[PDB]
This record gives sequence, structure tokens and C-alpha cells, in this order.
Amino acid sequence: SSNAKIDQLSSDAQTANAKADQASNDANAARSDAQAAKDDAARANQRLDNMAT
Amino acid sequence: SSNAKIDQLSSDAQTANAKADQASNDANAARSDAQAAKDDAARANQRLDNMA
Amino acid sequence: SSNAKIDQLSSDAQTANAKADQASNDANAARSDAQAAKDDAARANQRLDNM
Ligand SMILES: [Zn+2]
Ligand SMILES: [Zn+2]
Ligand SMILES: [Zn+2]
Repeated sequence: SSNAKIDQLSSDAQTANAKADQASNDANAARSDAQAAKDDAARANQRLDNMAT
Repeated sequence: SSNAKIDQLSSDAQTANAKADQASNDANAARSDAQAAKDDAARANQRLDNMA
Repeated sequence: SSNAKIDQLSSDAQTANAKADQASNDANAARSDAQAAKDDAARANQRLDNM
């Protein structure tokens, strides 16, 4: 475009789309690790509950 | 609008905003979920700490 | 710009980019906290291994 403002807004939209995709990917990764943490903590509580006298 | 280029820009802007809102919600929920996981791990160690 | 549509698009594009930055920072914080939670759950199981 011959319009500087139009080129800038196009750049902003593209940069925003890419960043959003990356942020969602990272959020899902965090949720996966969060689940791993919860599962391992439950494992510890189960081992404690199943201890022999 | 009959300006084709302006229409494409409108579409790109709308998609970008929609995705940013989607990612903002995802990130907010994930931070909260991570705190819950931190609390769960802390509670497991607490049970080990308080056992006689 | 005397063109209202162009101004509105310029604003919306900048706002989307700012919101994406916010989401990036929050996602990064969540990954860090989740990792710390994983490490602490591992600490609990290690303590049990030594009993
Ligand atoms: Zn240009
Ligand atoms: Zn049109
Ligand atoms: Zn203007």
C-alpha cells in the first residue's frame, strides 16, 4: 500500500495472530504439566494411604 | 465497501482480535489451573509433614 | 486520516497486538508455576521412597 498507516495495521494484525497462536500453545502445555503435577501428587497421597502398619 | 483491499484488512483485523481474545482466556484459565496444581503438591507434602 | 474506517482498523489492530502480548506473558507465567508444581510433587514421592 501507498498508505503507511495501512501497512502498519497489516503488520500489527499479522504479528498479533502469530503471538496469539503461540500463547495458546503455551497455555495448553502448562495445563498438561499442571495435570502431571496433580497426578503425581495424588500418587503420593495414595502411597501414604496404602502404607503397611 | 467496494474497496477490496479494505475488506481484506477488516477480515484480518477481526480474526486477529478474535484469536487474541481466545488466547487471553486460555492463558488466564491456565494460570489459575497451575495455582491449583501448586496447592495440590503442597498439600501432599503437608500430609507428610504432619504425620506422627 | 480523514477515513474513519482506516482509523478504526488501525485501532483494532493495535489492540489485538497488545492483548496478544498480555496472553503471552500469562501463558509463560502458567508454564513456570506448573513446572514448580511438578517439582514439588516429585519431592513428595522422593520423601516416600526414603521410608
Ligand atoms: Zn505498502
Ligand atoms: Zn465490502
Ligand atoms: Zn484520522
